[PDB]
Amino acid sequence: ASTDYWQNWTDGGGIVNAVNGSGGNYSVNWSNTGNFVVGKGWTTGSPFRTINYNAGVWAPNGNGYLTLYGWTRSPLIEYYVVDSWGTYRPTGTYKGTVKCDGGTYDIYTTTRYNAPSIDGDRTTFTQYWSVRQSKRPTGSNATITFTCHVNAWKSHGMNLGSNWAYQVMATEGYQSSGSSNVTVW
Repeated sequence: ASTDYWQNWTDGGGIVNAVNGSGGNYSVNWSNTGNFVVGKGWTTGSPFRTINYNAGVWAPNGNGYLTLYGWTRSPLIEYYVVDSWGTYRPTGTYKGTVKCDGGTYDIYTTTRYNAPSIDGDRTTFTQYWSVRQSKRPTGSNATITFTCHVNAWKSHGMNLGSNWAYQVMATEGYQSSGSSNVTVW
């Protein structure tokens, strides 16, 4: 499918060279950054979406996530389906596991306090995570069946909000350097 949303947010730290490529392709070269999130996807997320991507380059030199990323409002929730990472595997309060698209994912919840949200300014909000137990190999055509994650999250009392915001296949980094090149459809 054609992506219609370009996400390019940085807290201003370091260098984040994000390139909005043709179609669903984007690339990012980053160095000594604060926190940033770059990715392509859809303006309005859906619990029924099947996301396809191929990360031709996944080269983080530190803390970075290759992840499906999105938000819902009412309530405010930042969610993640992490397929690969750099030096740090994100974790939180363990809820259980789910097998989706050939991989096994741990389900976690965490809370952010006085942190920047989608609306701007800062607030306290919950984060939902599905984190692969081992890094998914990159360079191949991968699929993330979001319904598989949404249903598993629901079984653990992790219900998404009623107002859907953007949904993208992103590269997120935190105080690190690296490069990525991803195509989304």
